[PDB]
Amino acid sequence: MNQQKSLTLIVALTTSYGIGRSNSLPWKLKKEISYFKRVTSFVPTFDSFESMNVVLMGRKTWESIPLQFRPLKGRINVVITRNESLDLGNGIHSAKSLDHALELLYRTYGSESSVQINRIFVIGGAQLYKAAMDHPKLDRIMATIIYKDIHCDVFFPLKFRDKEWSSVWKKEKHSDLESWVGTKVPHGKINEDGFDYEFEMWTRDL
Ligand SMILES: NC(=O)c1ccc[n+]([C@@H]2O[C@H](COP(=O)([O-])OP(=O)(O)OC[C@H]3O[C@@H](n4cnc5c(N)ncnc54)[C@H](OP(=O)(O)O)[C@@H]3O)[C@@H](O)[C@H]2O)c1
Ligand SMILES: Nc1nc(=O)c2nc(CNc3ccc(C(=O)N[C@@H](CCC(=O)O)C(=O)O)cc3)cnc2[nH]1
Repeated sequence: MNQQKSLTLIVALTTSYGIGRSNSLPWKLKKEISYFKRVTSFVPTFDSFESMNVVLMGRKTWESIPLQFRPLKGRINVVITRNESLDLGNGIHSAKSLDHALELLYRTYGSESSVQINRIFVIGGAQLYKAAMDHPKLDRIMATIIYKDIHCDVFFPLKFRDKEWSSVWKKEKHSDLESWVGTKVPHGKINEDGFDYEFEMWTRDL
């Protein structure tokens, strides 16, 4: 009703959990951002017909997206904003919280809609990530680990890859990362512009 479906978080972070610098992400990875795009927009061939995915983001991340690239295409965009100062858009929603956002979609994309909702992704930032991390429906984290201690001023709020969260969060086999993303993806380290990174999938039991 409020939330029927599971939520998925997607992030690119350093080994120190740094995610941004100056209202921007501190690196330029074309193949990396390409991955974000195919994950956040992939719906099965048959479900391909009606279905669109949803990306939920906090106000600042909204602003941090290149003007040329937003709203993020082929996805339903929703910005979480308490203030709701300006909630502009030609078909893009606003919502007071994560729960409010879930209910607006269920309401907007019910049976009286052509286009049905497939998967829901939280794309950040840190404040929205903190809220998702405490949501009873978030069970999966699509993370990109960047093996470089790049200077950041914003951090991922929970050390899910640390020993203290190891009985809760588990890293999945690559084979099931590829099955969930539905495309094959590069295994192990990837080098692009001097940075080494890797794709991972973590899951927790609800
Ligand atoms: N590396 C990555 O994968 C990645 C992914 C996303 C973001 N980032 C980076 O992280 C930074 C953006 O992060 P951020 O923490 O500063 O901001 P954020 O979460 O993007 O936006 C903060 C705004 O979002 C709203 N908000 C967030 N959670 C909310 C909740 N539970 N209830 C109500 N409103 C909520 C509030 O909006 P109002 O002020 O409108 O009320 C708050 O001011 C940028 O540097 C961005 O590049 C990196
Ligand atoms: N894995 C991952 N990498 C990221 O860079 C990332 N970034 C955010 C937040 N910031 C951003 C910034 C820009 C665009 C963006 O323009 N994406 C375009 C592709 C743009 C391009 O081809 O250069 C899109 O269409 O998704 C998305 C999210 C959230 N989760 C992430 N997750």
